[PDB]
Amino acid sequence: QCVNLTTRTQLPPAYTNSFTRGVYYPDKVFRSSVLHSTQDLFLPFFSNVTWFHAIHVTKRFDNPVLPFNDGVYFASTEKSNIIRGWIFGTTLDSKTQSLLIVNNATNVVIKVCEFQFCNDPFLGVYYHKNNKSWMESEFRVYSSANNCTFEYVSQPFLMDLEGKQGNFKNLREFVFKNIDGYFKIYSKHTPINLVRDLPQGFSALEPLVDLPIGINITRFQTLLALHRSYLTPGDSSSGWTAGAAAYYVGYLQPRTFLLKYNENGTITDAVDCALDPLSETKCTLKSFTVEKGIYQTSNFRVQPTESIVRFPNITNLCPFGEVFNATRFASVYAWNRKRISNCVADYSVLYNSASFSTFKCYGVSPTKLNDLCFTNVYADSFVIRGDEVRQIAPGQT
Amino acid sequence: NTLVKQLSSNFGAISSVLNDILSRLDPPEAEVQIDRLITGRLQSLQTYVT
Amino acid sequence: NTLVKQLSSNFGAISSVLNDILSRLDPPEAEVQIDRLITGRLQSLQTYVT
Amino acid sequence: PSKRSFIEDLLFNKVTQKFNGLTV
Amino acid sequence: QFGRDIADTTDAVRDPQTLEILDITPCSFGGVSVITPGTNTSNQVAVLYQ
Amino acid sequence: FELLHAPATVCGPKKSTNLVKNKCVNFNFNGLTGTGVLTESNKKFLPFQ
Ligand SMILES: *[C@@H]1O[C@H](CO)[C@@H](O)[C@H](O)[C@H]1NC(C)=O
Ligand SMILES: *[C@@H]1O[C@H](CO)[C@@H](O)[C@H](O)[C@H]1NC(C)=O
Ligand SMILES: *[C@@H]1O[C@H](CO)[C@@H](O)[C@H](O)[C@H]1NC(C)=O
Repeated sequence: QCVNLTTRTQLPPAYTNSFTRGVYYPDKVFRSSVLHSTQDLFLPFFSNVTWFHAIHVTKRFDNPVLPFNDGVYFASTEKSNIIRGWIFGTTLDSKTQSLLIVNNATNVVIKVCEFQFCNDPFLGVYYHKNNKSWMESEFRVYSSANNCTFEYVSQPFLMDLEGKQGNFKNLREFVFKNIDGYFKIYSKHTPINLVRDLPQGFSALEPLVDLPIGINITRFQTLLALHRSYLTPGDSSSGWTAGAAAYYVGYLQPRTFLLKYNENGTITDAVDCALDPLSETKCTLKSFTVEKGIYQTSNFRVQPTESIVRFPNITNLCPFGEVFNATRFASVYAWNRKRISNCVADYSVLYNSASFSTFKCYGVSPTKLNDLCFTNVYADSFVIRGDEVRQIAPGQT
Repeated sequence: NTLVKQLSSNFGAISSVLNDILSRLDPPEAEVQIDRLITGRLQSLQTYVT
Repeated sequence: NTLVKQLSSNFGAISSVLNDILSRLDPPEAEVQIDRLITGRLQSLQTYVT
Repeated sequence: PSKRSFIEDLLFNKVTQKFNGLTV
Repeated sequence: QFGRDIADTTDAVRDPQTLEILDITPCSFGGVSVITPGTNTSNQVAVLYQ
Repeated sequence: FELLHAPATVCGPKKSTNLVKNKCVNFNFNGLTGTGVLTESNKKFLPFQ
């Protein structure tokens, strides 16, 4: 099914601080009792992170499509399991293949398909109050897919859609990276009891699964359960209410970290090698403590702010047809010589027209030949047999 | 003075100034040429420290 | 500590360990791999001993 | 102006790259 | 058409449009250092550009 | 293909042996190779390591 949602309320965004969160084991090796560094994409600590929420108070579900940055951090403080999946892709309209993730009472599923997703998709999750049971009653998420190229399924093992609101008591953290045609998922659950904010202290995520996909992803969306009951009169696009759920997303960027492995090989602490001059000094010595003293670090430079180009005011174009498609050639024993001067060249108009069998170059790369400026430019030309073209190379005999 | 003059030595690379090579040649050919200057420059630097 | 950690630098070979060469490459091909590592490792002892 | 002694001030005058990363 | 400094480096250039001689000076470069009271005492630090 | 970065089930026709212990032996596992003594481990791993 598909529809457009109605009766929403929308509000300006909210923001919080990225306390230390975004760390994981970078690969399946094991190390312990050691300090080690890696250069990787990460969430910088104290990053400004956007806060999203949905509350009745109004019906503040607006759940907009968000841009998939080259990496995403996702976490939610959880209650009643309102997150049911995610959507990732570019066009989202079967003009490209796209990735879907779902967790429903039939199956837990990952699929890459020519999905024609809906313009404002959701699960029409509804309550059988007469038997106090919650279920999706409308699959209002995609109408169709023209083909599917990857499909995977897991059981509806614990698809509990019922609960009661309050302070969040759970925390599921996720990181999504697509690189080299592979989606890598890293995850952590943590039990919490916190007043509706990012936690304090530290923990690190583990790799879950690594799935090949050919597609490029530029936009993403969260797949969520709505609520419908006798309290929510309307149609299947107005007869709904907001819950109290919240979630946060942080966008990854290039980083260097130093990582502390305990005797058990768990990342008990980490240091951002770029946050601060003290932090950079810690990274410089490769130690978490530094004694009273003076130290030196990476040099200071000033970036080039503009670019300029100053060629002379040439106007003429060089001879070309009068060389490469001339009427006649010399016998090779008496090879011809020609001058080129006071003119502009272009090889690309040669490559796109002349069916040369060979176009070797030495000491220069031909792709760059348009980028340069030259002196003493001469052409030699002659005719030889097809076998004999072998001889025309430096140090031939 | 000797250490600064050593920048002009080509060590059998195509040119003394890297920007000449790194302009006029594409990566898979530059990366077997610039490789020589680095070895030549390091050894001149190593000698100075000793 | 420094002299040991130099064992893991690749010096431009395809991989850092002889086993990861000799298991992978024929002997005529290997010599322009192995001769890189001998050059790069030997210089580190000569520097340390000095 | 300098507290340097008369013989020292006689003594001094008998005696006599940044773009490349050299510094002092 | 060019000048060169005693460090073998192209210090100055003639503009092809104006034939006006221009002097180059590299982008500002700085030496950086950090001062600390010791980590087991305080974390406020001062930075020095040499 | 990738090479010893992680285990994958595309392995050559050779047959495995028994697992001899406490001897100086040549060993190889899925390509990784070495020589030494192999002993009961006292080190835990996370299940993916
Ligand atoms: C599947 O892919 C092919 C690609 O040519 C396309 O023609 C077709 O419409 C797609 N869907 C169906 C209906 O099989
Ligand atoms: C490491 O594991 C041992 C055994 O479970 C435990 O006693 C110890 O506290 C652990 N250390 C840390 C800091 O994880
Ligand atoms: C000869 O080559 C030049 C340059 O590519 C082209 O402009 C011209 O049309 C060619 N003439 C013939 C006879 O193909």
